[PDB]
Amino acid sequence: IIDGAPCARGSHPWQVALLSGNQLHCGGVLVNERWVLTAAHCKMNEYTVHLGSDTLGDRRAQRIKASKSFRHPGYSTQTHVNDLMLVKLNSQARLSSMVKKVRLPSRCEPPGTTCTVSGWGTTTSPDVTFPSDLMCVDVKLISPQDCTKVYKDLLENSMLCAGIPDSKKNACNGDSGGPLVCRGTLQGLVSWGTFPCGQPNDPGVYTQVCKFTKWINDTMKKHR
Ligand SMILES: COc1ccc(Cl)cc1C[C@@H]1CN/C(=N\N(C)C)CN(CC(=O)Nc2cccc(C(=O)O)c2)C1=O
Ligand SMILES: [Cl-]
Repeated sequence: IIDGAPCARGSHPWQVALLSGNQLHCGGVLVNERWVLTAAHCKMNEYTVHLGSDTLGDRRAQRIKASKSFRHPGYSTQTHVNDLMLVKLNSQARLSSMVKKVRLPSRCEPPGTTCTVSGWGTTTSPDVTFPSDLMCVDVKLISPQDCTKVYKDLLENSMLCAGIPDSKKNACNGDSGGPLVCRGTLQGLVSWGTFPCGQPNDPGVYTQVCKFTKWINDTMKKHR
């Protein structure tokens, strides 16, 4: 997260990180006691999942292994269309004050909407700086018509764009797969943008979650 600030404590209880060892690989969100949603480009053979603390490495955090994960079948490695994946926890998260399910959307929030994206990703770019503390930053949804001016053929109608005009405020390496939430609901998963991070007027791009709820529900149901 570039040009952001520490998340207020205990207010991102649905945020997780996917770790490789004790090293951050991706962000993600808790859908339920069994499942984490995150980006497809985070796929690994095995994951260690951190839940229930704004601070990485916290004594109080839960660490659960996840040995199985399920990418959206329409995911493209070449173009990153359909960049989402469900991650099955090897055991059920203990829900608590610091561990809640995210509110999945029932609606696509429109352009102009104010959102918060959260993550333990680099706070600088290209020179990297990693925070223990979960960082948050507010951006507005940006219309396909506006975002296509910048990115053209790269965009799908299931990708959602967000930023602030003339603003470095954005996500970055480590934030991948993590929550963009707007008006209480999960509206995006951090997918891609430009390098280095935080170039003014290059919006961050997100998997638009409101277009994949059927898949998310069917897949959890199918893999009960
Ligand atoms: C330049 O990066 C941007 C730009 C805009 C957004 Cl919204 C988000 C990012 C973060 C990227 C997103 N996408 C990426 N690949 N795409 C093309 C599928 C790369 N990525 C994964 C990544 O770099 N993870 C990572 C994890 C841990 C350590 C490091 C490291 O560089 O040290 C990197 C993103 O997170
Ligand atoms: Cl898969």
